[PDB]
Amino acid sequence: LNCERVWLNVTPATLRSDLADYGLLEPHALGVHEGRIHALVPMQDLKYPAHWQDMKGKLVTPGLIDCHTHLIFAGSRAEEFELRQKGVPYAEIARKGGGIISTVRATRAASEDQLFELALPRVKSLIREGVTTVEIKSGYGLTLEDELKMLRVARRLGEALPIRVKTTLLAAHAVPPEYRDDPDSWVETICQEIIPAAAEAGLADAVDVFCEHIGFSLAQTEQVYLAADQYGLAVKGHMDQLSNLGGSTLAANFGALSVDHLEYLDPEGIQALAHRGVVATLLPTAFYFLKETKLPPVVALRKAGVPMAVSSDINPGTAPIVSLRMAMNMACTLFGLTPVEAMAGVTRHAARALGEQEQLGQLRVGMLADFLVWNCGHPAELSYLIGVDQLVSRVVNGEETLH
Ligand SMILES: [Fe+3]
Repeated sequence: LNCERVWLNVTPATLRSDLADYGLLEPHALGVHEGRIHALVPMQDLKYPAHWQDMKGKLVTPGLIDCHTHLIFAGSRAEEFELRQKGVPYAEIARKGGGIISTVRATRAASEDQLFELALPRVKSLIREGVTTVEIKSGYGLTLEDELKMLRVARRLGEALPIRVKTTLLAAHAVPPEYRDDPDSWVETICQEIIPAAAEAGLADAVDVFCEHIGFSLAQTEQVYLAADQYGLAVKGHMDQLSNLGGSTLAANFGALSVDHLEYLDPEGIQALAHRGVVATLLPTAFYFLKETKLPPVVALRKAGVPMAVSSDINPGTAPIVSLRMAMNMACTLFGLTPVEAMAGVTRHAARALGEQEQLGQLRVGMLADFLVWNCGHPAELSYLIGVDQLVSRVVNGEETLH
């Protein structure tokens, strides 16, 4: 079996695009070579070495992927939240510094080393849940130096821990205080300085925008995308979360990897996404914490065949929950997804959302060897039972990482 590492007797939920549901197969032997799945052979065709690990029929799935997080940040909005729960009017909270700006001030003030130290434990929670690839965004700096410093912390995390990290420049998350009366000059700084400096330093894998009434207009959004294109950077966007400005269609035209939130996505946007092969990313935890009532158009997205990814949206003000599995559970409960859709949402579709559809998310020969051996019987459990370590083996790039 011409490869150096082999797992015997694994029951694979391949999650192959061409196989129904979970793509579950009879017991197999999984061999890896040079960080890639080198062979998948039915145990019945075999009858070890000795360093060949026998999983004794335990379930194996591709590593989990959560394609939309803001897990890098400093400060705490817990007290602000408490003031709100107590009845203190939002206006009062705001004038004293509450809101996203609060996170921005804390993050700007925090040193690169501090942000790294603050992010370590957050990533560790995802790791033990089975997350092998995580996407992390900037957007809490709102200055060239602070945006790039966040991207660097993200790069550091990937080097320091056994996990793949995709970085996303999200400088247009909000208009910084210094540009309050000049929203349009902030856009130019992004296009002519921040994106360029980020690209030159190889710090951004993609560019993202918060297209919203309390964010950036469709026009301002188009500006960024144009700049990202010039430096050969992939794009994506935060859209239709609170309102529909037509951002989803625009993103689709630019060949956006994906569009996130989608609470207010319309029929035309859906057609666009389906045609351009854009991934629709559902962020149920944010929907929950914000007590939103307008549900994303899941039914229409399904009818149109638009793949839906599921992610945690870990962030200080909107989704303070560091768990991808909780998000899967909420996608099912709040959005009506099936456990199988949720699973595909954190593997196959999440991979595509990050432009890694050819390298991750499925147990196919030739793709990266990122998989997990669980102690639970069926993959449906991954969306059901939450908060319990259940990994027996976590392999990234062909290597055991659990120890
Ligand atoms: Fe987000």
